[PDB]
Amino acid sequence: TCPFYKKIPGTGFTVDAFQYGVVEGCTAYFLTHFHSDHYAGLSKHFTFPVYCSEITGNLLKNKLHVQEQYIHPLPLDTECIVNGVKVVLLDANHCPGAVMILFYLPNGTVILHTGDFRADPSMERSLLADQKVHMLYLDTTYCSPEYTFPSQQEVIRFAINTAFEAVTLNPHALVVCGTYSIGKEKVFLAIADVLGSKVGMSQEKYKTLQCLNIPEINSLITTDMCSSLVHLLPMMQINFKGLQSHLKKCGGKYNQILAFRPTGWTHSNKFTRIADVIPQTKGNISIYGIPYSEHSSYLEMKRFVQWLKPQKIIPTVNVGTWKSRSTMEKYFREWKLEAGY
Ligand code: NI
Repeated sequence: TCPFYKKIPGTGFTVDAFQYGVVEGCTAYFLTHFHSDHYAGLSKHFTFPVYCSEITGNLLKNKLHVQEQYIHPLPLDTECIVNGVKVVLLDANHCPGAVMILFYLPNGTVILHTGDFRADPSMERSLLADQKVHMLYLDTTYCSPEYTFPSQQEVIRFAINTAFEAVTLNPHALVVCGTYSIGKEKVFLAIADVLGSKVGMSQEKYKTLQCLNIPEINSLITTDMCSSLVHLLPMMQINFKGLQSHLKKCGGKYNQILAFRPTGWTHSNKFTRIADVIPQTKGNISIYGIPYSEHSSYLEMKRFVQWLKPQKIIPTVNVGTWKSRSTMEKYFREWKLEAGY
């Protein structure tokens, strides 16, 4: 049964709730972004409206094969009427096509649902700057002060450096980047840019990338592995036995891999900086973990919430245990007492 934190009061609307069957009263099923936890359930056999971004809609039509009529894409940053409820979609700074949704209820309540987001100061000069938000449905993935991690630009720096170093030192080395969903495309696009290359990938990943409205994408990516020296592989496969396997396939064309595992937080964020990173090493394969996050750090989240001064906060992540719920409420209370709202 659909949880209350996936329903919007005073509407027939639900958010990311595609895995329960029909939800009684639901005129509309919103989908914030194309990640399997949020979309779990959709297929070609949906015949209710889905409202989402254009990019999420391309993925619905081409990867899940939903029929064009039931995908209502909406532009971003545009006031839109949806069953005589005003809504706006705003960029979530998550993966491609990820949005937050502003709901303007008839009764005068305003609700923001963040979907998955990496909070940023550029959001403080968006359409949110214009009016009061009473209820916040909040991505609480890293709501604890241990969760720090670097900026995405800092990390793309490290990467462009490691890669360009090694390739210039050994011109027969391959760069590999791990992936398992959309997100984090900047890692591989940035490295390939510095190496004078396209990125090579499976047919299925090529298909996924061609749905994202990336400008100039035909010049950036290829399914011809042979012709490329930045390759993408499944994240499952980014290990020694699996990278050995792959290093064979390339047919004596490279004598060293240098891999990157963009990950979220790990416990080695607590004791090691990004400039002082190392990889595991079993022979000529060298696997880097680099903490490129598409969720808010604790500080980033804190700042956004203290700016917004919502009257009420509804967590959407880590809500499955009483201990996590309780810990989260305590931080929300501190933030409110500090900030005077
Ligand atoms: Ni996500």
